[PDB]
Order: sequence, then structure tokens, then C-alpha cells
Amino acid sequence: LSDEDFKAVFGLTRSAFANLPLWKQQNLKKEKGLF
Repeated sequence: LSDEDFKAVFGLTRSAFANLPLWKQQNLKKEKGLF
């Protein structure tokens, strides 16, 4: 996943998402369907 594609999936860029707490990251990707 590129930054823009990732941003399309999560609504956040990789750095912005990685800026989040890991539990929320795992939660978000879970909800997105990215295990």
C-alpha cells in the first residue's frame, strides 16, 4: 500500500496512522479488513 492508497483505505497517511496507538492501529486495520 502506497501512502495515498493507504490514505484512501484508512483516511490517514501511513505516518499519521503509525502516529496512532498500536491498539487503535490494529483496531482500524481490523475494521478495514486488513489482517
